[PDB]
Amino acid sequence: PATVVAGVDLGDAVFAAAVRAGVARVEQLMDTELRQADEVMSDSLLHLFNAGGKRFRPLFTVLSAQIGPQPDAAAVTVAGAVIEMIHLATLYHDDVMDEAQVRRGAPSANAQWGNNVAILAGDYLLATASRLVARLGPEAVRIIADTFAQLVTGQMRETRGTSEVDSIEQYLKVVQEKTGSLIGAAGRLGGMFSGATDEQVERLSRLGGVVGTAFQIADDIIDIDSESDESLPGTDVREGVHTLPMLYALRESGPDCARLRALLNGPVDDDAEVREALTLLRASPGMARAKDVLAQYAAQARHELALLPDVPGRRALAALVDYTVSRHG
Amino acid sequence: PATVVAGVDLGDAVFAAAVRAGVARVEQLMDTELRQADELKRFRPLFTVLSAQIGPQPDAAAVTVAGAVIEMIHLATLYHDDVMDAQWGNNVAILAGDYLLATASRLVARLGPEAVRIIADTFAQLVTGQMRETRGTSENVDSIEQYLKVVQEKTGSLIGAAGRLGGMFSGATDEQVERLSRLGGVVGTAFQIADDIIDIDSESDESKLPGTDVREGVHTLPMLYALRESGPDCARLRALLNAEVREALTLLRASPGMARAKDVLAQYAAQARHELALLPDVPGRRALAALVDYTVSRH
Ligand SMILES: [Mg+2]
Ligand SMILES: [Mg+2]
Ligand SMILES: [Mg+2]
Repeated sequence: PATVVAGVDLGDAVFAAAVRAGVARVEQLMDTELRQADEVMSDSLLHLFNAGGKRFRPLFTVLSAQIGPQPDAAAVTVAGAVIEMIHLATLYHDDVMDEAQVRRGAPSANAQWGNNVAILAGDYLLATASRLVARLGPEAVRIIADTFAQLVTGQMRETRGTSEVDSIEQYLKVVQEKTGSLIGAAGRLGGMFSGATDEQVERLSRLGGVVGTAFQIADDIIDIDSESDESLPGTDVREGVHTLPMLYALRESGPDCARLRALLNGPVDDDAEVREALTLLRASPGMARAKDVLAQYAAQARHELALLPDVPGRRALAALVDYTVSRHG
Repeated sequence: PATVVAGVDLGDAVFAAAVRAGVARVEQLMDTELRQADELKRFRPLFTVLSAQIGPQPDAAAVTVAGAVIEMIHLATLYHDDVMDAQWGNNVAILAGDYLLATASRLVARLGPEAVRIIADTFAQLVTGQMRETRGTSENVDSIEQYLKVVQEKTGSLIGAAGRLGGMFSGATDEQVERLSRLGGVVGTAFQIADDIIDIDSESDESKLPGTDVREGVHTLPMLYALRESGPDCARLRALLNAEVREALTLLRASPGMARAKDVLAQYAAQARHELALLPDVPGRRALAALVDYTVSRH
């Protein structure tokens, strides 16, 4: 609709084309950078890249930089590419870990080329992003390495808990680490290199981590009560991963919670069990307690973004937060 | 023995001791840095610290940081190749490798953006070597030229970086940094050609199980040379190279292609020693000399 850029309606086509141009420049950079790789990477490298992505983080970086005097600064496009490359790397690695066959509506990188070619593809994304971020200076470099480290402890935290745990507190530490910090960094990078005041930078950075925690939580609710609008439904069920709505549903009481407690104990290979467990979780009070927490996070973000200056980028960010909790995929 | 550090005999028990401290500082930094998330023979550490012997400040903290970053990237690639195509272990391969890259990312961030560009490139080269390898195997194709490119990328490139970073951060001159970098490039190439040669002559008590490259069908230099031969037992080895596999080895070790592979390891040795001769006449150049020899003559 030309007022929508990357799933988000921005109200105006003049403004949306400016943001679209910025998101388009983040993508030209990745397309340039990846395409320059040795012949032997090009299949796996562009696989997830060719097939569409939500483009959420390039948007968030671009929308954050709109809080600045030079939102179109070239260093913002660079920082916009670093963020999305790291995120792409983790999709290659996640899809091998979750043994996922399908990603972004296409064959997942590993279902196409096998686990090792997938792992390496992600590695090469990490190198490329490392090289890109060094262009932005010592502090940008420190930011992205702190964020990448904190991302991985999130992934490790999640894995440690599944192998043993069911702890809301720990889950909230996971989603903040494995998703929030990267968008936290993207907000901090777009504030920085668009020229926003130190305060706005901190405010945009705070905002990205909250938006990132929210976005992951909506992704875990979508995994349970969506039906093939995500990108395969109920993956958390099958992998025995216990996200927020399952965790609450297990703290529940009654015959339903009883069944779930035995179903969600470890992985599920039976298809007709996932259908039953998806029905149970979809109906549980646990799922509505988790929609609440989601809305609570949305409110922390809209509060954070309500103390940003009244500029079009503050409205645009507000629609992004709303999109983040209201979308269905 | 007292004069041996990380497998290389440096002739001098006193120099080997100073080198060991450098290697153990690296080992200790890998310990303090890897310890907590919510709480995994040291050739590349050793190569870093010997490079830095050419510089004025061999013991610089930056040198120790670079040694750790190198070996962490090294290990991360080891974990990642233990991913096979059971999920519990695969997950531990990927994350352990990813936690090592994250921690290297943090450490190199302290070494600064030029040290970030260097490490980023060599990992990209490193990963490229692995793809070439992994994908040269799937096609069953057998070029010496893809294999030589493989080892320069997969193995030679990270030791190149070890010499360059040991060079810069010991305070070596610009010419010396690039010379160390060219050095580690050939040393890592040859080190890998020796690894592949070893896989066919070694035994388990004297190493890993032999012929694991044969089992996976990874065709290394002695193989690629041996497949080009024309003898009575060639076709037998042509077919065998897709526990009977113990018969491919015994064909491989008495092959003239194997001795060809050893000639080339030597030609890489000569190249590395010429790089060495162009360095200052200091004890560290001697130590590097002993490393080059150990690189091409172990088992
Ligand atoms: Mg659009
Ligand atoms: Mg996506
Ligand atoms: Mg709790």
